[PDB]
Amino acid sequence: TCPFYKKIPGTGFTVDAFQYGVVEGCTAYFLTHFHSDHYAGLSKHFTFPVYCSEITGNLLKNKLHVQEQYIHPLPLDTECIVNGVKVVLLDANHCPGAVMILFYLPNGTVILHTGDFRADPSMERSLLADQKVHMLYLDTTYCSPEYTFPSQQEVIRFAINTAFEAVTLNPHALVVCGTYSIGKEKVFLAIADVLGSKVGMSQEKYKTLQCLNIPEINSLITTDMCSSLVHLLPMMQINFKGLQSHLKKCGGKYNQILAFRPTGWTHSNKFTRIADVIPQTKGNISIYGIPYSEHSSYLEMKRFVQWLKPQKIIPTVNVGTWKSRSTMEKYFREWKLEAGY
Ligand code: NI
Repeated sequence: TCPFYKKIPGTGFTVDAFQYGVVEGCTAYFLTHFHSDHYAGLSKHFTFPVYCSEITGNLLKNKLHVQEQYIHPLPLDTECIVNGVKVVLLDANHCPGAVMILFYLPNGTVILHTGDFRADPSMERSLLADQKVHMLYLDTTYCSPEYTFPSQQEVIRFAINTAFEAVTLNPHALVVCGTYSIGKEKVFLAIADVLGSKVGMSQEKYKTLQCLNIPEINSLITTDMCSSLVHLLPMMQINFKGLQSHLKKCGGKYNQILAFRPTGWTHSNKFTRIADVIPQTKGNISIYGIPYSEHSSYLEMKRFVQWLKPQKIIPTVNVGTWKSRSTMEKYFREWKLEAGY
């Protein structure tokens, strides 16, 4: 059944709740972003109102074929009324089109649902600064102190410097980048920019990127693989067998592959700096796992919550085990006692 952490009290609303059939009492279904664990269940047969960003609504129309009449896109940073309730969508610093949602309940309670987010100090100057938030529905993906990772900027600097050096030493090297969802487009776009290439990809993935309102996108991507020396492949193909096979397909244009897997966290983060990352190599193929995150680190999450000072926190991630739920509740109490709210 629909879990309680997907329901907004005092409303008929649900968030990211499309796989339970008709949720009894739901008048509006919000979708925070276009990732499959969140949209699971939507299709051309859905006939209830879906509220979302403009970019998420482009993907629902073009990739899932949801009918236009049920897609209700809202502008960001704008007070809107939905079924009698004031709401605001805020940028979540996750993937393209991802939002956080502020609900202003008729009784005076204010609720923030973060969706999936990577907390940032810039959020402390949005419309969130303007009133008190009583309840926080929080993306707790990396809510443990072992989860450190570098800034997105540091990781892209590493990637650009590594690719540029490799291709300048060997003009016959191909760069490959893995993907299995939207998000992390900076990785492949920044590498193609330094190399003076467009990124080549499948027709399905090009269609997906043409929904994202990225500026000058027609100048950066292509379905012509032959004209490109940065290829995007399914994350599943980023291994020695898959990459050897791909290299055969390129008809002797290339004699070396340098590949990137933009993982979330990996336990080499506890020991190793970004400066010191090394690849796995077999023959003329090298694979780099780079810690490019679109979720909060522990410290980023802690700073946001100690700034916001909510009265009640409802985790939305890692809620399936008692040991995880108890650990998270212990951190929330520490943060509150340290900061004095
Ligand atoms: Ni997500």
